[PDB]
Amino acid sequence: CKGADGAHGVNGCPGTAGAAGSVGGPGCDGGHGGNGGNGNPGCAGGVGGAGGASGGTGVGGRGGKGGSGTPKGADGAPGAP
Repeated sequence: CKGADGAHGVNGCPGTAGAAGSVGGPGCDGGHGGNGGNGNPGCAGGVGGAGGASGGTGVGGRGGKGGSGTPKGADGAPGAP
């Protein structure tokens, strides 16, 4: 079982940030961060959301992928395993 993944960011000018993944409830893995939005031409990409922490399973969430753009968004950092 796993916490909810974060919503992706919106494509736009700029692409917006992906949301952080939710913490894993007791006995659950961390949720994955949302991918960042992609920037329209000339616009920055959104950062990926961070991953959520594990609820004692040793499995944290993945970070989201950054959005493409000028400049691109960074990936989110993973959650605590």
